[PDB]
Amino acid sequence: MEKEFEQIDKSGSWAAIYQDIRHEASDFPCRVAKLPKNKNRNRYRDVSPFDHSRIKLHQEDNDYINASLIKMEEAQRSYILTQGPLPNTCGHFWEMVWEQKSRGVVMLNRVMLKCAQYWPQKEEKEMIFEDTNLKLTLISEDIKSYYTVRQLELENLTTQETREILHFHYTTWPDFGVPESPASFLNFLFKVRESGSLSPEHGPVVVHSSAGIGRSGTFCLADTCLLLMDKRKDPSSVDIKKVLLEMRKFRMGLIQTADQLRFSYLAVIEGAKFIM
Repeated sequence: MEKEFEQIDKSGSWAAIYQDIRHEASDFPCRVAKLPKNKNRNRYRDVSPFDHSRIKLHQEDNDYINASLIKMEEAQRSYILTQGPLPNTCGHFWEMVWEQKSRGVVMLNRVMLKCAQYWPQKEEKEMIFEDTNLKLTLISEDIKSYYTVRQLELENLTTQETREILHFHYTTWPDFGVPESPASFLNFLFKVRESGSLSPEHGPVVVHSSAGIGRSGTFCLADTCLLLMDKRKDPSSVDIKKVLLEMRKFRMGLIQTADQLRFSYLAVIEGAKFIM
């Protein structure tokens, strides 16, 4: 399957292959995302959850967040892909994490102005979201060369229940851009895996980036292809293009560039050297 990459790379036809996928992509209504009232709940006019797959906040007021549940049946893995929270939607965001029983949050964009800072910078400075009634405290953070992992405590003030959330932040990935190498990213991925944040025991991990489509789509596409190869009887059968289009049924626009598409291949290619 490496060869297929070799065929596109040598052809230098990557832009075309990305366009094929785009044409072949799903389309579904986005009636709620487009509601006049939800206008400021979306970071981008051009990026919206399909109505069928959108996550619903369970609190009475309004049930809308710009998030999509991606369900991959064969791989038995689920992802929530969402836009980087707006200053108004932080409360909503944390509510979705509580309600969906998520143990992990994967962030693939730098704060630089792509996304609000929705988590506590200091332990001493915990956050309260009065709209959704959630208190968030930063327990601990470990900073590394390529990424940061933080341990947070999200407490539902209503129920006085507590949950430990692990925050995984890839800090070296530029917007609309690709990391210099797949291994740094793959290492990031296994760290996320190792933590169990992707276990079926827990709710679907929340993955986000600025738009919640390109960087995030790469992370999810990569993990799934690699999962499939492990699970499957013949690993050679796994087709990235097939996998990407299945995900795009759940959320529009996953993987935004030809450059991202090439990277997913490289990452998946390098990733399965490891698994194998």
